[PDB]
Amino acid sequence: TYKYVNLREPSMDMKSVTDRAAQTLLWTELIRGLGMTLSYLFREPATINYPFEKGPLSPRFRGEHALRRYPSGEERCIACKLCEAVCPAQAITIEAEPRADGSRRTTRYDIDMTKCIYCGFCQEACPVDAIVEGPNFEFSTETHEELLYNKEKLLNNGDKWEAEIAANIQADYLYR
Amino acid sequence: SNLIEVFVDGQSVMVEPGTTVLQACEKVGMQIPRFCYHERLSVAGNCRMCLVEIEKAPKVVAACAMPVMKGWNILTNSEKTKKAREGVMEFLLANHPLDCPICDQGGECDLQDQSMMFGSDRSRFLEGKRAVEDKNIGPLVKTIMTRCIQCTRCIRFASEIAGVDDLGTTGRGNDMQVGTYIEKMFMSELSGNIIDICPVGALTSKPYAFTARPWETRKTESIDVMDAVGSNIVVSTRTGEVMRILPRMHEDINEEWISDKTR
Amino acid sequence: TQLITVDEKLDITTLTGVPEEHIKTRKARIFVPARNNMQSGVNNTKKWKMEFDTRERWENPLMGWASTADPLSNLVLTFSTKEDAIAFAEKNGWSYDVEERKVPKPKSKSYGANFSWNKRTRVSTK
Amino acid sequence: EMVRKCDPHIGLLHRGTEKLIEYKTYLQALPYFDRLDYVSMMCNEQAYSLAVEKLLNIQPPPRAQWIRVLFGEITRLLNHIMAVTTHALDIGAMTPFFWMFEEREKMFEFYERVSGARMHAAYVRPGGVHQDLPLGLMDDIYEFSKNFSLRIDELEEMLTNNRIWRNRTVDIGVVTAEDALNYGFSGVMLRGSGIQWDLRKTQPYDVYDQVEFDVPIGSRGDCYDRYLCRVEEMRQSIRIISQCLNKMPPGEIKVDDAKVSPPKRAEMKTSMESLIHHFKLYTEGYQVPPGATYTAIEAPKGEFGVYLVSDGSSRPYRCKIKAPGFAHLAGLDKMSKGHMLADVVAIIGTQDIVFGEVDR
Amino acid sequence: GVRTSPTGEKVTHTGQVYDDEDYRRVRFVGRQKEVNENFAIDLIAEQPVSQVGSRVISCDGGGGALGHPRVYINLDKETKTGTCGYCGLQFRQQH
Amino acid sequence: TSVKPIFSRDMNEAKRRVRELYRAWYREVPNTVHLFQLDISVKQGRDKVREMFKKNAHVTDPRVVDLLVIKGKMELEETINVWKQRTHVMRFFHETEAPRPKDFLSKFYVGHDP
Amino acid sequence: EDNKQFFGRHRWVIYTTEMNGKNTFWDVDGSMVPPEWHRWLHCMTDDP
Amino acid sequence: ASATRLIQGLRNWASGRDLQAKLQLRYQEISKRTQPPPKLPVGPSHRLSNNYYCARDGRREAMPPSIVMSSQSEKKAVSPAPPIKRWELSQDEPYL
Amino acid sequence: TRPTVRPRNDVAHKQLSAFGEYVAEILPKYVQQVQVSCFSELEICIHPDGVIPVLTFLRDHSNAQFKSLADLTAVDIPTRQNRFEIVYNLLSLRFNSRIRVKTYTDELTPVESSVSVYKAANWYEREIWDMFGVFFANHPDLRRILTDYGFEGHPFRKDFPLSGYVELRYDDEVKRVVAEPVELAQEFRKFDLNSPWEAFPAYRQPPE
Amino acid sequence: LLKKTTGLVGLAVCETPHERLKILYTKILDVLGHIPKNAAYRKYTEQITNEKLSIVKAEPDVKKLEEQLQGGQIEEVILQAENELSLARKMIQWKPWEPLVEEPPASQWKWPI
Ligand code: SF4
Ligand code: SF4
Ligand code: SF4
Ligand code: SF4
Ligand code: FES
Ligand SMILES: [K+]
Ligand SMILES: [Zn+2]
Repeated sequence: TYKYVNLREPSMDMKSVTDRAAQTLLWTELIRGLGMTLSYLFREPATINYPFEKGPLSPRFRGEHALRRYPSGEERCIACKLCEAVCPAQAITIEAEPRADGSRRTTRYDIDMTKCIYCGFCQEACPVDAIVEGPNFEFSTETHEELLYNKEKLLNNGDKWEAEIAANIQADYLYR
Repeated sequence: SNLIEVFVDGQSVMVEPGTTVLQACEKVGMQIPRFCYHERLSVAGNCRMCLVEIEKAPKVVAACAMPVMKGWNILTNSEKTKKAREGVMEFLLANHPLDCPICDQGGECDLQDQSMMFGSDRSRFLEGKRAVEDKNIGPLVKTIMTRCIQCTRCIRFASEIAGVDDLGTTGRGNDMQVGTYIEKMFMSELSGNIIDICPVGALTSKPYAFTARPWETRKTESIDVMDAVGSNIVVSTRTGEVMRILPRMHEDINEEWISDKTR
Repeated sequence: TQLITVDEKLDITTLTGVPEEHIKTRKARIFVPARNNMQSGVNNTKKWKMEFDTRERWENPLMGWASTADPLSNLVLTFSTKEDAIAFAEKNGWSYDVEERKVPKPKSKSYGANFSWNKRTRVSTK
Repeated sequence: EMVRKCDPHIGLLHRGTEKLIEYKTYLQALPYFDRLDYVSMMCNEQAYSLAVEKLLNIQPPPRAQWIRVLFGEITRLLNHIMAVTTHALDIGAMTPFFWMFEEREKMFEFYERVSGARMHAAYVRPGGVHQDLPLGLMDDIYEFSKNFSLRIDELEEMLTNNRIWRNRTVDIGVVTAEDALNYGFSGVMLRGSGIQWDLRKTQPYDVYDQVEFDVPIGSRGDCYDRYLCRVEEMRQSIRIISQCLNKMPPGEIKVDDAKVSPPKRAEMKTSMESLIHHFKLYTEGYQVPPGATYTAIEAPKGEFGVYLVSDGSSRPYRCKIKAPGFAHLAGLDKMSKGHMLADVVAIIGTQDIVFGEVDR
Repeated sequence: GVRTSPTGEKVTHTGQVYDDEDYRRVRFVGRQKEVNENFAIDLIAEQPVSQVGSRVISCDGGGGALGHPRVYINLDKETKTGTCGYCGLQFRQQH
Repeated sequence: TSVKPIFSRDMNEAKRRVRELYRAWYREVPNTVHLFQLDISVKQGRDKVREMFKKNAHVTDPRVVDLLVIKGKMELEETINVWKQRTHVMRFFHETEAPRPKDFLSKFYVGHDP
Repeated sequence: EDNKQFFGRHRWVIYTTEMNGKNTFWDVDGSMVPPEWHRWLHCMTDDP
Repeated sequence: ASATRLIQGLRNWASGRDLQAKLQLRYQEISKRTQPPPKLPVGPSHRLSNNYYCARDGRREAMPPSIVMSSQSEKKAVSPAPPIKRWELSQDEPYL
Repeated sequence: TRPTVRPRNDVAHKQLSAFGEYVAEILPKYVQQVQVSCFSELEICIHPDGVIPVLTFLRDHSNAQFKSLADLTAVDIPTRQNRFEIVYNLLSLRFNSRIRVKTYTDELTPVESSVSVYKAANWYEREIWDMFGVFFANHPDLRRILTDYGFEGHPFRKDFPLSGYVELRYDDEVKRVVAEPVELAQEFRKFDLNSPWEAFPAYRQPPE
Repeated sequence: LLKKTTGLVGLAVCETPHERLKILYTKILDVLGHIPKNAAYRKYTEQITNEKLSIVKAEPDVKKLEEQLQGGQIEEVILQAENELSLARKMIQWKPWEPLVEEPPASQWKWPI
């Protein structure tokens, strides 16, 4: 149930001693290493042609945050603040009020994407599937505060990516 | 002294005659779960969440109402006490609505907390629930009566402390509704305190409705200034903004109530 | 011998690295926290707590968040007894004020008193 | 040329992780453990999860245990590829870095398919795992493992019999076994010195008592025996992954105590108790009973332990993180005396030091 | 139904707009103010009130486990429609 | 009221150690100004060392001044060895910090704090 | 598609030379892919 | 996989291994990116009867630590456990 | 209680109880408590004057042989007058066991360094100096190991705030990284999470 | 038969293990006789050392002595005997059979607080 790496005594007959001295003077293992590197020279490389080719992802992927709506246009979020209670980085800032039809909706929904650790606890704490962490990972900015998302940017990410977020949640809700 | 000797989980404790089983457990530092018992309301005994086993007695007793006898060994953690708590909690949660995200009582709900503490962790209820018509008892108390567990803290408060006698139960059975039966507006000077004693989000604060949530609130203990009573209050804030005003308990001033102006 | 005699008052303020502004201007409050009247549970009223006076919170110009300059704004310390809290405040040079524990007095509960013959404590309904 | 003294100054990645853990719940504290030994993510998840479950007096289901051992051995492959190839990259061998990070890219695809994040999965949780395996994942783990032996063979072609690699590792970083035990070394740092100690054998956790593997033992305690121990631990990890893929049971992936592990999202939207429990777990978190555990695992750098203290609340009172690299980098000063400056970088390579776990 | 302030600034669905004398409009100078033009308070009011023939209806928002938790709505008021507190779909007892 | 000492049996050995630490810092200040290429004078640095010693002049416990000698020796060892950079030495001189209001009226003007 | 290429090379996009008014003959961008093709190109699905 | 047999033989010879048997690049042998929907099984506590939580409560059977010695014969000297068994050398591959 | 509850180990519980009696009666000069938790872990609570006689015992005695110092830890508990709880985790490879040796100190009383017992302690208790302020007597090179060089205070104490007292930024007037008093654009939001209902009756404390 | 190595780095092979073990065990008993009779360290260590010395006197073989002393190699059994000797020489100085030097404070080990 254990084994000894490097517990070999080399043989001391003239055959093995001459083999080791030919290895020493004639560099046999170095030609072995050159041959392994030349063997990789004639392989097709693993390089994909980004951005025209993309790295493979799963529908579980945790990328850019988005707020979803129902199939009537009403937003799913009912301001329950479970996502900001569970948030390990305290990246979510929620303020709410009853709006003009008495619905329980948010007035503030901020996600700091520079505090966010992209762990997806908010999407799995959400009881109505409102906050989701979508498929987009290509959202680098030139400014720090362009990553300080408010409710408008998150609802626009939902409206932007809903055709894909709905299919990822369709492919992955039965594992949840 | 006429103190009798009772036992809570085998531990001896000397109690005044007429002490309920709940108070005998409270003297040794153990809080029995309850929904209708309130230490400033009259004893109703109509939620059955306080059912505790007295040993050598083949029946759980309502600890909120049952006086102790001499030499009872109250078993707060025995098996049939826990089965009583889980069964009563399952009946409380059978027709209760899945409103915990949209409910203001969430995070400060007795039904949530002692569902986590004393009940089972899943449902066997394979039927449809009830839904109750919401009432309009004022511009202060939001009323969502599907969340009501019919504990009658409403009625005992409005009858005994506010002296109103306008809340009540109409109907019979599973259709027993707490309300006023008419379009009547419950506006006392103490009409906000029914938000405090309601253990569920059946009665909530309409100005505090949807705005905050109790785990993110900073509780600053302070004093009322609206009258000369000096009622001890909690100002609860969130991100540097006053969210609501709750009562503090002071036995000599405001026992655990505040007026509607204070609230 | 290997034990010396120190009769001076225990004070470790020069060791804790706290700046002077958050030593002498802060008012520690020592108290058993009042029960949330939203709930009937009393497990949060068991241990003594030490908090500090709340300083300014203001609005972030960019996002509207609650900005603070108070390092001790979230510092809540937990103590078994009152005197441990007082000793920890005096050890750290914190000016403190203590609120005594407000215990609920024992009430007289009787179910049959709801159904009396001649007293006002009859309930009009049940 | 000689090294008289080597004084490592650390704290350059000290982030106060375990003071931040005291102000977060147990579920919120779990992703800090991904970011400690950030080439051993699910192993540290598994260590903290075993610690919390030991304090909770609950146990994960068997399928979750086999998934934990499967992904912990995938994690051991990740950590020893990082270890061996960057240890070779510092000494100068830059090419098997590139050859083995493609297999490491495929294992990050396995993490992304199982959790949605390529590195910090937050997948192994107290009570089981967060989510079940997606269909078709184990077939791809099979197609990876079936071919990974040739990748180890060509790495070992490029380094093991190479005279330049042996001249940089064979006389270097010798630790006697008694000094290895007295300096708090663990893992390969012990087993290179001939010590027969592996926590998966001696103090076994989840289903390691049911898998069959060997433990490579060094003989001279140098950089070269520790290198060969890590290569053979990759071999034995492939052996364990073959056994885990053959013996994966059916069943659930969380503990069915719903006061610890969150209920399913379909039944959270149907049952009252499940919605209450979902609410209270994702806001307060489960209360852990009061007490203190020291739970250690055989992480791929050595003994990774958590001394976790609960005061009864739903937040940790104290969470000390014992990392292997802390004591290993402490012993760096003894291991480098009488060697040269180009040998100390080989010693720093053969003690698999990631400064996230060194500094917390 | 998005509208425009006298300063030319779009008002969000919350109702936020900066005042005229507020300096914080300078962050939108040379740039844009991102508002979302799909107001949920308008889109949910476009839905038809669903006529049902029961006394208590259930609503889960559609899609089964993809919507919200299932709630039961009492439809005994013939003055007011029974509105879902989660999704805002509203119901009326047909008799 | 009988405790275990750290180094000093009484206050007098403690004042001996405080005195020797001030001697060592006074000797080290010109080397510190030279090799960190500080833009303060040597007199200014010796005034800062005097200020950091005289801040603690109210301590009447031998154990607390033993720990203050220990922490001062640690600061000295981090300064003699180039372990501190120029920034850690210049953090004793709060240069970027604007002078706070000291009297009552200006603190009343600027905000709420005492 | 080219299913004979290895996994990663087997699906690709040629970006347009003009999108939303911007000349993208040389300045192609990874976020020029609309979300309905973003699943297909990133292999989140088998179906275009 | 698309390499000519000349380059394939050259590559196999230079490595010394049969490289086409175990290609590190992936082709149609891997799983489909679209899968049928699963039916995940439930745990053992999904029972409608004999499922009181007081009989499967792990956290509430945790006890306080049993105090063995506290400051308020010819008995055998004990160890914390029996001494660890000597490991067996591996029958699979000992390297001896 | 079969599937979801952790299976109790009675054999190791009994063996660790017997070995705790063994350690307590061999060393009654220092041993103050001996306890075994429900998950079978042995804790030897000793007096701080006997750190070295205990740990040299358990390292060297032929029925203990705790040859590895796994982890050395301090825990701040401000409600105690000796607020620091120093914790030694030991691993005996011979008997395949682990033990915990707990002792105490306050801010001012030194602890004797165990580098003459375990050289592994050389950084851990050094960390305990940096994080808690527990001075260790006869440590070879006692100094800070994790904090910044000019750092005042000891961070892992519980009266030390989560964010510090100073933050750093590059100032361009002085061409230098400078320290200023910390001001957060968003305050850390303290959450009051504790439920007011008792969770565990086995751990109930007796009232006043 | 002269085992070629111990397998442990820095632990040399003992050529004559039995005589070394007898010398170390009688030296442990000699040092351990300086401890008072009531001390549990003396009784327990005399017990285990007399058992080990009886086993060493009972077995001529080295391998079977390793399998029945149950301490690994014979050289780390010798190492453990030397560590026990050094420990007992320290235990003379420490005198830990004496009563407890100080009671802890009243709630010094109360957890949870
Ligand atoms: S992914 Fe995690 S860190 Fe980011 S907002 Fe969601 S819960 Fe917070
Ligand atoms: S996004 Fe979800 S979890 Fe967050 S407040 Fe809205 S409904 Fe609640
Ligand atoms: S009353 Fe309590 S259990 Fe009912 S919906 Fe509200 S928070 Fe949930
Ligand atoms: S509304 Fe609340 S207080 Fe009134 S009877 Fe119902 S549950 Fe009780
Ligand atoms: S509390 Fe006794 S029955 Fe309601
Ligand atoms: K209420
Ligand atoms: Zn709905």
